[PDB]
Amino acid sequence: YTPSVSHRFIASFLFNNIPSPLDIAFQRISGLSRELQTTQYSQGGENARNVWLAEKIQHGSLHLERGVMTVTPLTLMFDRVLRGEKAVYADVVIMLLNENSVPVASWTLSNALPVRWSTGDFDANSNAVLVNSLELRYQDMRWLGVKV
Amino acid sequence: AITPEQIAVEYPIPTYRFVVSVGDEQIPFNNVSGLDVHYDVIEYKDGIG
Repeated sequence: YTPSVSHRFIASFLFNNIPSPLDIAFQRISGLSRELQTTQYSQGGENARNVWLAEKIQHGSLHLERGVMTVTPLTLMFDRVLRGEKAVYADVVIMLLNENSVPVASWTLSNALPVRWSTGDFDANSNAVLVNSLELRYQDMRWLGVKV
Repeated sequence: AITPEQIAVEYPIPTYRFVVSVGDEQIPFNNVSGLDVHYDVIEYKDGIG
């Protein structure tokens, strides 16, 4: 029942089934969520119970943060999409690592689409690292591993 | 045997004899303190340690 910490993790991006070795270190990755959308229905003479009807499944978004660094294949893909060129997809694998760098839990995302790139403010009074914020929207999520 | 010129070269200096110049004028003072330099530290951590 021993719990797992949340400060050791790794993410890998695959472009055309080719992993990017320079895009594995990130300052923060947002949690992944799935929701089953439902609507509540009420019968005629049923005034004491509730009925919930299932519908399609909604996936969340993937947010990452990273400092300013040398141009990498992930950066080039994001720039191309946000420059008005043809949209392209990417596959992401998020892994939670243990003390031996073995992924105890892993999540795979299919057809992730870059949709937002943002950067921090230029503050003359600050003591901080300039941080890029990226967000992607994917089609499907699937988890693998011995823990979850 | 230690010669006075050796002391002026190798020995440390005491604090009680000093002269202070304020602007283009010199004023005798009794105590001067606070001449320190400080810096902040910027840290960055990532997922792979």
